[PDB]
Amino acid sequence: FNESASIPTGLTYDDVLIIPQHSRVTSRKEVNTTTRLSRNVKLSIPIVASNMDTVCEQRMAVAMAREGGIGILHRFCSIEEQCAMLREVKRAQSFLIESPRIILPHETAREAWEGLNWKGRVGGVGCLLVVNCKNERKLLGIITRHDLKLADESTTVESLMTPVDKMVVSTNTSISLEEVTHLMRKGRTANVPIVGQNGQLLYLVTLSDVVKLRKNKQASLDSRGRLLVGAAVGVKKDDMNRAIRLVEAGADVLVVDIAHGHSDLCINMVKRLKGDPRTASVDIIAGNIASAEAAEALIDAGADGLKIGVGPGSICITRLVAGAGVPQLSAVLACTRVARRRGVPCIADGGLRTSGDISKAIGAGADTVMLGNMLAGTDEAPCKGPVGPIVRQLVGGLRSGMSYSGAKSIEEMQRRTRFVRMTG
Amino acid sequence: FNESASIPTGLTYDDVLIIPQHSRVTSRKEVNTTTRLSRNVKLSIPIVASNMDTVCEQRMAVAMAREGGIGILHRFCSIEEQCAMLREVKRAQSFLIESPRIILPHETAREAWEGLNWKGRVGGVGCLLVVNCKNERKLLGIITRHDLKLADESTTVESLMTPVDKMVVSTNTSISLEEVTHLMRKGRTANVPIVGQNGQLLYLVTLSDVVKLRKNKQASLDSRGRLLVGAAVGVKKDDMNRAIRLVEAGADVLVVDIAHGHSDLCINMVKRLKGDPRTASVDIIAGNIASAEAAEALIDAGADGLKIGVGPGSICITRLVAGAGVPQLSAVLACTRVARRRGVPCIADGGLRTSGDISKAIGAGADTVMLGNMLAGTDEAPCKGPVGPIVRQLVGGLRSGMSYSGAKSIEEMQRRTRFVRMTG
Amino acid sequence: FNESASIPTGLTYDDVLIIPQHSRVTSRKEVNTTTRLSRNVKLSIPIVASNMDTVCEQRMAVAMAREGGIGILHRFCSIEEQCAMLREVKRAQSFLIESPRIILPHETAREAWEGLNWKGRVGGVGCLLVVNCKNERKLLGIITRHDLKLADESTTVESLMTPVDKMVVSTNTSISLEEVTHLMRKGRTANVPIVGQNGQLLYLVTLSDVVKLRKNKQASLDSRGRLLVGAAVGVKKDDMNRAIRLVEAGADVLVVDIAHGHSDLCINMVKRLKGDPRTASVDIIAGNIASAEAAEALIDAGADGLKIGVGPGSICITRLVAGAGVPQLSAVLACTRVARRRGVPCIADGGLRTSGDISKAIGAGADTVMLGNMLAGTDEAPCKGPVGPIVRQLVGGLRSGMSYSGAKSIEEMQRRTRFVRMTG
Amino acid sequence: FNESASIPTGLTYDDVLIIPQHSRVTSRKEVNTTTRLSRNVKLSIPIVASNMDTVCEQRMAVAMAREGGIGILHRFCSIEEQCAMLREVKRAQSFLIESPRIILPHETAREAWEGLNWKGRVGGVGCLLVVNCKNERKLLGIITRHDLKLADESTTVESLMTPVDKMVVSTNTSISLEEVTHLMRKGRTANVPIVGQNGQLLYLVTLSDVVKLRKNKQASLDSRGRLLVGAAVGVKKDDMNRAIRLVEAGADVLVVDIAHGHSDLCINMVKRLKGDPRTASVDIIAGNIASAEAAEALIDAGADGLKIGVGPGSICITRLVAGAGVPQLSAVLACTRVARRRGVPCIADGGLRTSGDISKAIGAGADTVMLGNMLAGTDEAPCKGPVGPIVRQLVGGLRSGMSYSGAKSIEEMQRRTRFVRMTG
Repeated sequence: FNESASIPTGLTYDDVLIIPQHSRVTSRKEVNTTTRLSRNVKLSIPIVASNMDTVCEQRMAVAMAREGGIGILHRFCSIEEQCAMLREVKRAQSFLIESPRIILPHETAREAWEGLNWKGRVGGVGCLLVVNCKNERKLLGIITRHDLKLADESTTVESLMTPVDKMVVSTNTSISLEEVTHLMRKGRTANVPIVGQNGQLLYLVTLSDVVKLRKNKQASLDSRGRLLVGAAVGVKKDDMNRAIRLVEAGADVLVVDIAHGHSDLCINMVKRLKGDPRTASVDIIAGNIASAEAAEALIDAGADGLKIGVGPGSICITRLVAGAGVPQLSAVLACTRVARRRGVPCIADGGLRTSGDISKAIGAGADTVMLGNMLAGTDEAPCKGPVGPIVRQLVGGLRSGMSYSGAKSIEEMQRRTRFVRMTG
Repeated sequence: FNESASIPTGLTYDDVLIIPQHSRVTSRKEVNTTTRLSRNVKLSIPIVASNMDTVCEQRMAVAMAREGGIGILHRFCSIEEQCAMLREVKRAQSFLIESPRIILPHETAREAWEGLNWKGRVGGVGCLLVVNCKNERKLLGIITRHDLKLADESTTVESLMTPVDKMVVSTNTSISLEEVTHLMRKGRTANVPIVGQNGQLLYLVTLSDVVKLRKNKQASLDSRGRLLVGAAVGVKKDDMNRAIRLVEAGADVLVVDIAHGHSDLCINMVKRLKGDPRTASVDIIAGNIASAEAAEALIDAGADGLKIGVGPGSICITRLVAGAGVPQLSAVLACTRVARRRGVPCIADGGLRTSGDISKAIGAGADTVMLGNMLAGTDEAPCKGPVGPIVRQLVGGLRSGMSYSGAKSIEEMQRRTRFVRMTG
Repeated sequence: FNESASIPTGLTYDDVLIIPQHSRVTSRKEVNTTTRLSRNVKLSIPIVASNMDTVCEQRMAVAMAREGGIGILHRFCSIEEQCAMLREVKRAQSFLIESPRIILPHETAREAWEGLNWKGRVGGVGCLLVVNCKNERKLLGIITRHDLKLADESTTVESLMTPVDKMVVSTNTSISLEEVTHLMRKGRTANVPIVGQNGQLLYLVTLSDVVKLRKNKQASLDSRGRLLVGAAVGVKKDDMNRAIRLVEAGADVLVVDIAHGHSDLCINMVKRLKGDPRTASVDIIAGNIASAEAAEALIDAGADGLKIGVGPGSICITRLVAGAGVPQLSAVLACTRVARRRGVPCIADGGLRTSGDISKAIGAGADTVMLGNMLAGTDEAPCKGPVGPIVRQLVGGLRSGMSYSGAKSIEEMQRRTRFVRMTG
Repeated sequence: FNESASIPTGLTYDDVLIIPQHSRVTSRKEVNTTTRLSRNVKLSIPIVASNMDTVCEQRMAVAMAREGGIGILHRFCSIEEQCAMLREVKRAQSFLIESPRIILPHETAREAWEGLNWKGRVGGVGCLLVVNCKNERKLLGIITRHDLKLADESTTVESLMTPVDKMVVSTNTSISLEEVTHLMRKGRTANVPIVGQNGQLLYLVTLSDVVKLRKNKQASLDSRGRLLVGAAVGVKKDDMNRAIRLVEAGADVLVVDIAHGHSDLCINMVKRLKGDPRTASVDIIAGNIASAEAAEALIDAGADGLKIGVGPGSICITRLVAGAGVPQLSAVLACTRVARRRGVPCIADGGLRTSGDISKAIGAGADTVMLGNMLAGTDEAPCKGPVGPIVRQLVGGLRSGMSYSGAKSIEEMQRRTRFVRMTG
């Protein structure tokens, strides 16, 4: 029986509890949860919506970013479809709206309503800019839902619009948030177009965006004020074309995601994505892995972040079909030991059932957790309600776990936490 | 065994089916469902929300009226509370808003937000009129949520408001719906105050109301454009004071509602309510009753409508505690026979589980049905969702039942329907 | 199929509802529920606890009487046992206590406690009278629990008792309730012994009894102030001896109770009980029966009350084993028609599941209902709680049913009620 | 309560049993079940598969016909789709195959396999005829699956086919079943093409069809040897175009099927279908109806068969939503009384749960039953197994019911059956 006695033992979240430490924390608000998703992407909260076709599409990715997390768009769809979700997420908010929706003065109120309910943004857009033609885009005026509420379906846009000479316009393509705020206050307006030397429409700044930029300072934003979003790719020859079109559609990170990340296909994919200027301009996250040697390999291939989890859940296809997997706490412990020394953030992916588990994942070295089941069947997933409050409570649980380790930040949580193992 | 053989048999909804008749109906939209609630109150759809503390308070009464039905506010609360719900329902929409919410120019943006979220209307109000003082109410300007979105909590209302000289005002206290519509179109504004000879604020007309008055032509409205609502009273000495305060708060009908309406207390209450000018200005509905002689008595007492149903449900307190009741179809058949001859509408109250039952209730002579259980636990009741779509489907079922009797109107449904009795 | 078509149909309680009548009742308290149990026994409420070994022994019989009803002691026990329960019920309260518990001055505090917890009364007795000897019973003093609370188990009763010269005594063997009340008020005492010309103890009047006689004016009392109780006998040769010992133990009525009362054994038993002076001094109730001819026979045999019900419940031994029975409403209708004309009260026995059923039983002509299941498993039955509140709610239901028939009394309920028959 | 007492009572199948009659039947096989579907369509067994999108498409319609019944193709699909199912059913078997599948000699074995698995027939076709070109169709040879079993995907059809000079051919376009049988026996062949004066392919006769025509003499066949099938239409303007395309695709009857057949829309549709030569060449069946007057109306409109059943099932949309319907036994009794006198067959549609119910339907006057639920979830419906054995047992039950009425035929079953009504 010696061969059996020498098999090591792996621990999942349910095997351990965080041991209560000395805590100097004197206020719940002193606990900071900002963290890294990959070498070059910070997040206010360490929550990632899983790239599952039951969890993360446009609406989920928008909500996560607004909470200060991020979502990874899944790849079980056509390249065109996956880029379309991406474009919509990027369209959700901005500072300078590139290519704002326009309409022509001799179109009807019916066509205006259709323009305002554009499918390029969930919920449509708040106004249409009336310009002379699609070629030149000389700004003549503006039309909102308010301008249509008493019109007959056939009335001209020109009859109804606010003319440009009664609008507040700017030619400052570098206008600051304080500047356009002042413009909106002085002019009592809610839309400021940016036009060029000859009155041609270049951008739109909306009061709706200015308000978001002043309030939810937690949102995950790219440099243009748009919501952060990531997207997954496979490793097949065609996934490279998918990656390129995703980066061009606006992806902020790429996630190489196959069930068995400690494979030559996965490493070579990482090398490929990093070695092409069309894709090396965003961080490359790779997985899934469960061992230190795997973590070594992917890091050495160039990965900017690792996704941890092979057969993490107690009943999952990987365990029942192939018989493979690693209990997730051991896997997070083994992988982050290697990755910490290399400065590579780790996503703990799978097997998390409660906010208490998130605290253990971080305590065991992860920088973010990825959530599938806990977020499926929320409103924004493709019954549980809206995902925002679930996420906020999860972060609340984590903060509470952090205080039990006496940690005021994610690094401290990783350095300070001590586990104790249960049985029955 | 002869004494048992001579007991008559009563039928409930589940004993019968509507027999399919010859139908000339060539379109679902040819079926008209307008009906009478009482001698002087018409309704577009024959649905009444029951005066139960689990069903009908402000939100339910508002929704029913908007669907074209009505709700009866229950009396299991203080007179002040019941009038407060009434006032709020009346505040939900109007044509001329009497006593519109005001604010003073040296108040703060924080006080403006509080004014805009007034508890006198569910959802607050859409604007505040800035006037010189509460005494004189000289109109200086207007302030909306839009005007506050970039203000600091301590900024003056005067700094933020649209001044009156930039507003559209009217002195026409008799302005028509077409008139103020034109004012709103020409001026691109969404609020038109009505002021007096010296600029004192008298009324407010809002674009929000004008739009409702043009669209949902089905709503149950009093002469001022407000939503129709009724309220219940008991028969005790104090219920007369309740009735008077309810009429003065705006009730459109009073419902005398006790479990045993064929009683001297109930008749005398009806005589009392009709014999006092403070209450005889609205229709008096009375119940509950289940026999022809009872219907006779209440009509003779002066009732403008009868509410039918004593022990209507298969398992209800009345049957289990007292052992009394009448199967509801027989009760509707007996009572409406008497009432039809007298021109007195009948509410079939209780025992309705499906839209099919509503069709039988009407088929058996009722002019309206009252719904408790089917409407409890909707959003607007104090999980099923919003009540609007449930009501719309119920009316859909009724229209379908009407077509099976080949009826294009409620009268025809009552005159044409024939029943067949089931068993096992 | 003609032979089947001619079988008559019988109705149980669940086939009918009381039809709501015109009610002049202007207050719940105007409804009087007093009724007759037998020709010579009135009751404040028409509730009888069934003579079942799971329902009615001493504690149940006491509670029913205190509520204003009565219990029938069951006969499934030895004559000695059944008389013992009877004696205890009679011992529960009185005006003049015959043979009050005594003790001798040289007995110990331990023996006093044992005397005070006499098993002849549930709860023991409130005091012991200290007399000179069992033969003469010359009153020397009184001892209560209060007098023992600081005594050692071996202290003499004489050391602890209140001596007679400090007591309030009376020689008035005909003392009235107002008289002894005055004695108790002037003397601040709670026990007044009645002694004879030579100081020999004859009776005891206790403040506890005086208080009951002033408060619960609803209790069912015999002429001596004791609780009313009845007892059941069979029809075998030995049941005559049981009847005689029961009457002598204090029974106020005898109930001849066999499953098939329309039998020669039952009639002859009634003739026997009525024809013997040892038993003809209390009313003779007989049953069980379900037909008019049976009611005729027993009345003609001399019965002072009939107990109605043969196979009354839907699942009972009589129906499943023998296949016999009558639906209980028909049985009550048939039997009381005969009995009303003869002035013989009827107990509706069995098949009652709710207070609504009690109202139907009375409505169908019964003068009392007998309850088994509804009272079993109450505290006073040999989990539901105490029987008092269950009984009070049952009477409440009946009063409510009475108001639906517009009846202010039991006779009116019987004369006025009208039924309607249900189906599905 | 008089108005309730006068409502008539309707019976469903579960209210009655067939009364056993004197039976002279001396063998199960003496019971003949042939019947009429409509004035001009006979069936060997009275079973019709309901025109429900869960029951009857191509496979169901084929199986029913082979059992000797018929299926009605449902209309919840596009005209093109409904005709496509029709064409396939007609393609299932034939005597002379019109337009048999061909192939050209220089096509490949791969293209032959694709031809043999044509989607125009469930299961494909048994051979391809090799002809010179699509224009002329000069027969050069024949190719079957057997001819391909050792070929490489690129081998020429010409290399593999049996050449025409080794085939058995006929020029007899009127060849009888005995004639072509003899040809197949003498020539040991399984396919006999019919060619014209110049060797052009006109028809194909297959051994597979000859065998079916000799064995299952019960099948429902049109004059060409194809399986009988019917199709449903609505009453909207476009259903006339659907009817015309269905007749042209080969429909043997049309079924006008709306929930409320006693309507002007339905009558006018019947008049329309009968008054157009494009549709008056097949029988017009109409429904659904439940009254004698309705039966009168449709017959008078010209209907060749009535479909009986409005709200036939205990829990169906019609009863729960509209509250309408007729217990199905009464409805069959009322309608067939009228229709018998006019020679118009009746389909009892709905509410049948067991083969015993089928016997009652026939006993009550129906000529056929329509089955939905009992046939859904069989293999041939779009788990219960194959529909053939279920149908055969149903017919077995009916034959047994027929023997209990002592009937040797459907007419006798209708004339002889007597019902008895149950209760609990």
